[PDB]
Amino acid sequence: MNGIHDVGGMDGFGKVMYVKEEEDIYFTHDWERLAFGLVAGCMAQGLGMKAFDEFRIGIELMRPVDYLTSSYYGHWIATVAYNLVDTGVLDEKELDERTEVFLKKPDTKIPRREDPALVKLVEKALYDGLSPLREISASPRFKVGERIKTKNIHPTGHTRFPRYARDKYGVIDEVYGAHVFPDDAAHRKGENPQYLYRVRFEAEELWGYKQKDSVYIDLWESYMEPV
Amino acid sequence: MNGIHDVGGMDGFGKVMYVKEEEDIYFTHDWERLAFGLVAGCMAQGLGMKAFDEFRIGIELMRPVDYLTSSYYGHWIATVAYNLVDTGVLDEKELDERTEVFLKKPDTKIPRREDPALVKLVEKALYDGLSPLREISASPRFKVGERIKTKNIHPTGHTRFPRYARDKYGVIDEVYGAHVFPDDAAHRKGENPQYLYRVRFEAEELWGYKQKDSVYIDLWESYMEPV
Amino acid sequence: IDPRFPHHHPRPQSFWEARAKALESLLIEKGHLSSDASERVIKHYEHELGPMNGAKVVAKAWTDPAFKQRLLEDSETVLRELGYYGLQGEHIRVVENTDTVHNVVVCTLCSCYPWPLLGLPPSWYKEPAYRARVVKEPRQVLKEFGLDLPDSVEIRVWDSSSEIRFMVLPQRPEGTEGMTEEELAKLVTRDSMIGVAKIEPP
Amino acid sequence: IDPRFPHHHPRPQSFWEARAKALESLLIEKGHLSSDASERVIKHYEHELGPMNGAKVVAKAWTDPAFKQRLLEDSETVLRELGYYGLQGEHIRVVENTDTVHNVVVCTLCSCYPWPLLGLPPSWYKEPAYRARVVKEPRQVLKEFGLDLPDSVEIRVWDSSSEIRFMVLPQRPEGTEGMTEEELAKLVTRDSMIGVAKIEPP
Ligand SMILES: [Cl-]
Ligand SMILES: [Cl-]
Ligand SMILES: [Co+2]
Ligand SMILES: [Co+2]
Ligand SMILES: [Mg+2]
Ligand SMILES: [Mg+2]
Repeated sequence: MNGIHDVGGMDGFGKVMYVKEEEDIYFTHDWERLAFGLVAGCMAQGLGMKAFDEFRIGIELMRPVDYLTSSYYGHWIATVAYNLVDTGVLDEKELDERTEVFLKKPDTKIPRREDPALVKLVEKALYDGLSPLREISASPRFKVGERIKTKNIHPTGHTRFPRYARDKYGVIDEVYGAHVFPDDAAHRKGENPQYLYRVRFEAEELWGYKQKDSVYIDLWESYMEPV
Repeated sequence: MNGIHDVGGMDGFGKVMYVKEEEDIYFTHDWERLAFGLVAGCMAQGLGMKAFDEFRIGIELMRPVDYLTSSYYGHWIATVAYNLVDTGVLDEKELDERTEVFLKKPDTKIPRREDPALVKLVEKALYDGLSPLREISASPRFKVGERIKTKNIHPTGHTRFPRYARDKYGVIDEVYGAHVFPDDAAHRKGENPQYLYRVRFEAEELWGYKQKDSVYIDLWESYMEPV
Repeated sequence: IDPRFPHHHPRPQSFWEARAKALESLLIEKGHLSSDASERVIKHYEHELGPMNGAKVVAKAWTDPAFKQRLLEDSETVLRELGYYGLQGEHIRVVENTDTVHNVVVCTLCSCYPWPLLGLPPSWYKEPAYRARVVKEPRQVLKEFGLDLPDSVEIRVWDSSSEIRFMVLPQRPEGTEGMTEEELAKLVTRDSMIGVAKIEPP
Repeated sequence: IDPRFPHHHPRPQSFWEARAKALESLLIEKGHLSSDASERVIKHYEHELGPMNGAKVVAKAWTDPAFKQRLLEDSETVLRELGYYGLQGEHIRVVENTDTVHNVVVCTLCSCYPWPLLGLPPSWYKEPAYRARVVKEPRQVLKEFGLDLPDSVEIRVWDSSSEIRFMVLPQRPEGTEGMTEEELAKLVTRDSMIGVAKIEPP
């Protein structure tokens, strides 16, 4: 989707707010810590999201004005909400009522519950991860060193094909293997793995800037054509 | 500039909030009326802006978060402020102090002053307008029916070359004449007029959508190349 | 405000209101503006101009074929002759809806609209939803307004990227036989002159 | 709120806080989450992981050439062998800075960063300024961080558009002769493993 999230090559966002690393604190509010627990906790159990594709599209669907003002873990709360409601794990009215409860009385206490077996389960995701690498029967369309032209496509659903890289010549750097395909998996349509490539693009091609810069981008096979 | 203002082809902004025309009121707050008076009033006297190019870049320079939340005439106040300060008509601290005065006491009264000769002057702009059409000695590079390819350029200053139309084939529909060139005029660099074209682009070319849609866009000569 | 994240915090609308008053006050004090100059402008854009000017043009075109033909051959000359000319309407082009061609106008980059002919643009015309989407999915956008065109009607979207401005001449509907020019003008909606609606039979 | 303009009004940060608590409470009540599951995660990402893991990798590469060569030939196998593997670090690639090649990593589309190796990303790494600009004007962006590369140093920006993750191996600075591996690791900054800084001689 050609959304506010897809910012590569945009102007106007201003200076980078540098902070020394030792001063760059991770969390300033407890709800931000909760957001982390919510995303990992749900994903570890396949609730609302089996991997990151579903997680990402829920963020990309945010109102642009919310995406830019929520703060980072605001996006995580937005996607958790979105995907739990969409899969039927949570009822939308029930969740709105309860939000309102905590809005009006932010000292309302969260129920406590101890489940060590769930802790184990969550530890597994943390340490075992969720590798999207699959095997498929087809052979790669493209080979290392090949010059390709990326497509001019405009998926209205989730994609990992950034707009700045569309309709551009590049050169295959590496054939990774076949990875779960985000444009499908984000919408719960099957892993449908496709070959994933690393592709190098020259500044002159991306921007028309003749200079010694390049960008390396991982692109699924269907984002590209042979020349 | 590849900014938040350049929205053509973006996803995620949602439904169009239709209102019947007779219900679609022009102004809900007096400061919005003031914004209109400010823009026309300054431009009529060449103050901060001689035409619309300088006006537009001041809006495009807004913080993206402000551009999306200010409301429409917020953009006009932003550009008036920007261009008056930039040209030295207004001092930045003097203007910040006075803003703060009105923020804390929004009932502070605005000084009154009657100047009928200025009213005449403003009437002239309203009715005579600010046509950018000029004559130049050069001949047009392109002709009606010619197939051109728009450039892949990324001006960091003002441009009227929308991102969705970049690096696209199109067909010259009309040669208007030479018009003041925005990419220069917006930054106070001279009218430097260039031939202006109307160009038709097919949906299949812009979006990869095979369907019976087209877009007609006015592009200055320097945005394009012959095939 | 965490200074790592100043960009997450928009100026409140109270800020823009304050700033508007400050600019008005300083400019009046420095002799660059006056109460009556501001009021003249406000009067012109809130009251003097409006879509009735274009409606009159459309009704004339429907009732006078020689005028319609002149208007389509050279609208800038014709419109100037009628007096519909001025700031942001120095170069106005008229684009004719036909049975298989539907025209829709936008300013993707901002809000450009021909004030001398049509008055101020719709609220929605200036906002990102219409601007983003109309150039890419005009059929979907038109459906939101209640215009559902068949696949065989071609849509031409006109993006107002220069100072050239566009007005749509909508077709006269059925059911209008024997109406006068003045009566026909009252049927012409603002939305029809942007291209987001056809005109309903009365 | 004028209903023509609901999009001008963001949710306050109090909304997201409220929603976070509501989701936590409903999920615990429905048996989908627990106090200790949430705390285990928080403990892992706020305390257990961090850039010291990558610093250890970098110091080893500087002190052991056979390891460096193995790491660059097959980082995923090597990193997994060391235990730096897990969620959002299942496929980690190491990209070597050299005298004429400087590597900088970004997630333009979001925030993708290899948690098992480097811990949580910088505040700025997730925000639009760095994400928008680094792929297009990396020299300007690097200057903001105090890295001003000569025109003849090539910059390679790596956009983390898949689940593949990238860590920069920065070069060992001058002035470090006879330091131990452990001492060398303390010099490795998080920012050097993203590519926004070189390592200063001590
Ligand atoms: Cl019509
Ligand atoms: Cl280095
Ligand atoms: Co405009
Ligand atoms: Co990311
Ligand atoms: Mg135009
Ligand atoms: Mg990647």
